[PDB]
Amino acid sequence: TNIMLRKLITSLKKQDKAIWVRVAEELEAPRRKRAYINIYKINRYSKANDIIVVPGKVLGVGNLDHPVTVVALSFSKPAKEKILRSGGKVMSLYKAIQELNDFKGKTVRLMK
Amino acid sequence: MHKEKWSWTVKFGEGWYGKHGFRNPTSKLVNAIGLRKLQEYIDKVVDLAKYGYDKLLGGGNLRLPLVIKVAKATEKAKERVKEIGGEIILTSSE
Amino acid sequence: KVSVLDLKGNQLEEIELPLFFSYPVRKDLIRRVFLSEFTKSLQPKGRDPLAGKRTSALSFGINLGIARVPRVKGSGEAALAPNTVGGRLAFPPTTEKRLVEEVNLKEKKLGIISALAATADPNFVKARGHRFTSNNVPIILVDDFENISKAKEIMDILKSIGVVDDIKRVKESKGVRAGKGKMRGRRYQIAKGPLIVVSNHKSPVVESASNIPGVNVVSANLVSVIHLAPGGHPGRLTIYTKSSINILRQR
Amino acid sequence: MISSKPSKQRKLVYNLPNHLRYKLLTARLSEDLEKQYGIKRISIRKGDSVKLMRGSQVGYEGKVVEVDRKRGRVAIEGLTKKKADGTPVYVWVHASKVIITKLDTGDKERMDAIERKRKMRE
Amino acid sequence: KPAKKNMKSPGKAIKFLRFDWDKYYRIGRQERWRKPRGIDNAIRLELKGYQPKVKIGYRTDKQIRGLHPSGLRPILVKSVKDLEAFAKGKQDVIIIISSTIGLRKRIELIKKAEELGLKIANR
RNA sequence: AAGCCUCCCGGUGGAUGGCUCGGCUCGGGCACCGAAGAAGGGCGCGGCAAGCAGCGAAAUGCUCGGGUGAGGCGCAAG
RNA sequence: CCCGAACGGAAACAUCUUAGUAGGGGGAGGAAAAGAAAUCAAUUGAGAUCCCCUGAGUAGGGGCGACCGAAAGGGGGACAGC
RNA sequence: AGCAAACUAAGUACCGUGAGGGAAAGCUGAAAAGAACCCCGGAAGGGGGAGUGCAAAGAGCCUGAAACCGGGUGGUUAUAC
RNA sequence: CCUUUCGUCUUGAAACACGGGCCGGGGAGUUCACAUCAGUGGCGAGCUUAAGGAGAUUAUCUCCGAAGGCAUAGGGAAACCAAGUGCCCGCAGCCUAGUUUCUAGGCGAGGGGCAGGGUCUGUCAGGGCCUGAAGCCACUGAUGUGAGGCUAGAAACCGGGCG
RNA sequence: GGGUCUCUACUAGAGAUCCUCUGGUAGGGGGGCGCUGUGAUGGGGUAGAAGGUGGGUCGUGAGAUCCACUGGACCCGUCACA
Repeated sequence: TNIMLRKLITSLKKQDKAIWVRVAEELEAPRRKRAYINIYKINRYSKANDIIVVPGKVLGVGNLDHPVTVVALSFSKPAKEKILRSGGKVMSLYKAIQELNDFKGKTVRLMK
Repeated sequence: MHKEKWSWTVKFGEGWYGKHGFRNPTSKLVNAIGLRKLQEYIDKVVDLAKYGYDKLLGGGNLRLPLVIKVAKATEKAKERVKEIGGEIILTSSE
Repeated sequence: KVSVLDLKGNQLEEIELPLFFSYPVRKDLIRRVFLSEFTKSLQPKGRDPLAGKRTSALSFGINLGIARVPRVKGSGEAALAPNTVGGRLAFPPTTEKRLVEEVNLKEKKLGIISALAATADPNFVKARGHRFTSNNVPIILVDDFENISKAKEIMDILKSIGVVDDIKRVKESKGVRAGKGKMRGRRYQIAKGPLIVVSNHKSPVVESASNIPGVNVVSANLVSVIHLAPGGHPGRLTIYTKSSINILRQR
Repeated sequence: MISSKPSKQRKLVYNLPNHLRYKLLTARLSEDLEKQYGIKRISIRKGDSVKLMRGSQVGYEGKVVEVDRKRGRVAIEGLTKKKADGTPVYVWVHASKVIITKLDTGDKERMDAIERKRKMRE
Repeated sequence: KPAKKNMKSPGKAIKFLRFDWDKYYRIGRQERWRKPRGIDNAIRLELKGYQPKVKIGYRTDKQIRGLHPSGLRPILVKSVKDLEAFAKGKQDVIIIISSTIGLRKRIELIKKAEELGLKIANR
């Protein structure tokens, strides 16, 4: 129903990396079953300066040790400032397509 | 029921019929907080009696050495606070 | 980035709008908030609770034949039933029906932001119907516009800044509507015109411009979706003052 | 602070009482009359001279010989129509379709009512 | 262009009228179709000698469907401002003037469409 | 000839469409009358007056103040 | 303010519910009634009555079946006392 | 339809010994200009010719459907569903 | 040349089964409350205001009002006690090599299996419930239940009056 | 119905191409037509409207639209809602 979520799904499918096609397929789940992740789980299953791709919303339960770059549909405002305060970065799925390192990124993890 | 819906009762209706036990008129009301949840008030000594908390539970664990004043605590909470370097004072009321 | 105009339409400044006005326009969200505020102004209707039942009609039974059916009839003639003439309604309207649609306060405030951005997009303003020859949208006027007191010299301002073509569009009143609405006081149907947002109520311009056909005046801290997107369609032509932007920046 | 319902507006004008029926008979004065009387409109009585501004007989000027205060119409001398047998009958024209050309100033209570309505000095 | 009568001319069309439209006038005067549902109904059962049921296999070729019999695409015009929005051009549309437009505006509406080269049905 | 089908014209009929000084629901005001005879009813009163409304043997209306300004004798045109 | 049902539901029905309802008799007013603790609750606190949102289908009653059902406390509106 | 009641008298007419029950029914036209006069008829907002009006479904008056009936057009009919 | 009279209950009925002369108009799953699912939207370890108060262009609108509710810890009749981690498989995806063409090899969020932990019970093994961090609110729809409850239909029973 | 692609401020439309499937009651599911009113609108139409009678054309269909006569003042397309 969202105009911008529909235009994002149509451009992810045009991408030629299986990572982005899987994100578009996952964003078409029923809203009641859409994916999300908390900060504590990103911390447990990652290393410093990783790249985490979440096909949903990032929520702020738990704490973060190491700096990471997280790519997600949306961020909770308490969760966004937890990530930046530990030295990390945040991008939207729209900007991650165009980024030059994200053109040919390495050490990328897909999480939920 | 017991006549024609008793096929439902014997399978999905345990406790539908009968009495079991009693209620205590004078049960003590206890407000419990765990170690995992204690890391927020609500965003060095911590006095938990001020916020209406009675017992401290084992939960997960803390991250800093703290002094906690509660009426009661669990055995796991007492030992895990010592490991970080904290200490628990059992004061029933401040 | 927009320019500020004086009462003669000349450019004299250059300011940057808050980041609210760059939000995407979400027609699904604006329709949620408009339909909620619309249903808050509806009154409860209902029928007479006893209409059709003010009788003691009863069934005659069987074996009469001439009492053609087991229907209720009062000494011969039909009464009380939903299929008979002069009987009761089967499901009459009642005052118990729920009319209002709620929205969350946080969801409402996002819908107002989305509508405020649609008035800064020239594509949505031209696609809603409005006619204007100004090259800048929205129009930002100096605060001396607050003190205009005569409806004749409001029209002189709208001509200079290039908005009076929307007044002519409105002034071609869409005459008498169709239906039973005209029987009930709803005789005409008029187009919507430019909207004026001012710093505070009680300013002179609130009353002076209240007669101009199609226009509405509202304070910067009261405005909502019913003003920005009437009918559910975003992009109403809007005029702001310099100090109404600062009041908006704090929401 | 009165009702905007069309049925409530029409029930007033069809049941208007005797002392308020003068409102149905209001007509515009000519430009020369308002020079020397200082008012813009007045109610019509028998004996005034009246000229038509609308209708199939526009421009016709005569004198008022009858009034219908319940409906707000006037009859002008010389503006008639003949029946089947040939006896003429009057053509009734609403008081809002005419402009008053001269008054009958002989009541002495109509005259000070006009003065009370702010004729300039006398 | 030559593919307009290969599907239409030989295949004269069925009317698809409601059951018992010829026995009762209350049913025959509607001249519309209603789906049979009776347990014993004979058009529902598709017996022999009983006027086919409505099915989706009766559609028309998609390349000629909905065209004016002159082979163009019909456009219903209610105002002179609808003429200025002519797509492509006069090569593929036929103009249908609205019935309620009065005689004085029709004179100016037909003149505008003539100079554009458009083709009018009810001229 | 009895006729039969279709359209046209007419009759009979009163659907459809349009209209509305009537209802229906909400808000807001306001809120007791009576032995100094109430509410409710019955009979009367108009030049010709049967009904409704108004009135009570002073009976389609009497007196005194104020407003209004030319017609008036209700529905209802003799 | 007194007197006071049955139909129906319980898949029958009598305790129960329906319901102190429907109804009957008496008495007012522009509002009535209530109203200044022989009250609540719990480590010594609050402070007349009434109405709204709650507490809450909780405590509790019941062929412990169908079903029935508070108060204190919290937030407000008005907030007098003789 | 909306209150049972938009109208020449609604709880009115009318029905019941009574407690009680309980209808139907709106619309000429902008203006009556509501059809003078002549022939027919016992008479009739009756017929015919006129006349009024933007227009006579002109008083049984806005529009005027179907069932039903009468007259006419086009096919056809007394050896056969 | 081909073709039995519509709707219906019913194995079939279906007709010597029932309702059906013609035409017009009317005529039957609706409302509220609670619960549970779904499609979407907002915020998110939180969510949400109710009654109400203030203002205003005065039944719309704006600001305030988290009281309470649901969720966040469970087990037990009760006294009372009180968790959230480590092993193995492994889909998607990522990396490496060959892209010969790819379960070839690593890493593997979500998922599965064994265990662990809290509490009741047993004299041990055991047995019951819980614990691997996602909910609340809104609109719309579906169903259950309660109210007349898709529409029509009893014989009856009771209260007060009238003969 | 499914696989593979294109375009569009997209609760949806418009297309290209390859494979396969086609009776149906109770019943479950997906899309559309029509009626009355409300907020809007590139929007419009009218003394020549709505309605009526007969007839053309479009659509599998519910339906849409036009022509001639009748009629004498109101009525429709699109988006959303009830």
